[PDB]
Order: sequence, then structure tokens, then C-alpha cells
Amino acid sequence: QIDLNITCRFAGVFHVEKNGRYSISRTEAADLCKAFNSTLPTMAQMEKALSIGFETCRYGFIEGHVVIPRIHPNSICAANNTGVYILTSNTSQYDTYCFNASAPPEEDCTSVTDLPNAFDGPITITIVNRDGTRYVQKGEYRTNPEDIYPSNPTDDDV
Repeated sequence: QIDLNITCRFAGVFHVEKNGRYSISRTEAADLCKAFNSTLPTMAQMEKALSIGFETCRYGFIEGHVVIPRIHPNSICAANNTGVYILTSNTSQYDTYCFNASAPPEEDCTSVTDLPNAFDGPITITIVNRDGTRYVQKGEYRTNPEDIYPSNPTDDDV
């Protein structure tokens, strides 16, 4: 009864959103990334994407740390802070970041970016279309390929 959403991929880095709000655990983060042919980010990768366009007012989980890059924040943030900030996550779960190698070194918001084996488990997930704006969900023309070749010949003799 849970859904996920994959936003743009900045230099391979991206955050996995949920149907509602952020609710991803650390131990689950790894599985999440790997479940999408991706792997947990790093300490430098995060601060690196900061200049690529990864503005977020919510820290995340990485290979082994917790950072929160800020570019063009607002008054809603910590006194309109800036740059990158490191701080553990004692509170409950939260968003999760992932880094992919398949995607290009720049912002990627198109096809050619799905699960490693393309499987369907007890959890749904969708990615952003080519327009790289608003991901699609519960759309039409989404029927899996499956045909049958029933061999039932016939004959008749006098």
C-alpha cells in the first residue's frame, strides 16, 4: 500500500520520494537504491550535486553520514541557511538519496532509468517522464506483455 517516485537525476544523484511524505529508513535506503540499479551516495557526491542543482531543506542518508546541501533556500529553512550542512538524523526516518552510474554526468529526466531487473513487488514506484517535470502514475496503456500460442490444429480424411 505504498508508492514511490523518482525525480530528476543530477549527475546520477537523486532522492526517492513516497506517495505521501518522506518516510525512508537507513537500513532500507541501501535496499532502495540497489532495488533501482543504484547505490547509496557519498559525502562528496552530495556536496558536489549542490552546484549541479540539488536544493533540499531536508537532510538524507548516504554511504555513511548525513548531509543537507542548500542552494536557493527560503525563510522556511534554518534562518535561510546556505551551502552544505552535516548533521545526523536522531529523529524518525526521512527521505533517501541514491547515486546511479548508468545515467549521464548531468541532469537526467528521461527513459533509460528503471529497476535493475524491472520487477514488481509489494511496492509501486514511478519515474519522471521525458519532460522531466511531473512524473506519471496510474496512467493508461500500462499492460505487461503476455501472449499465448495455443496449438490446436485440425484435419479430416475420407
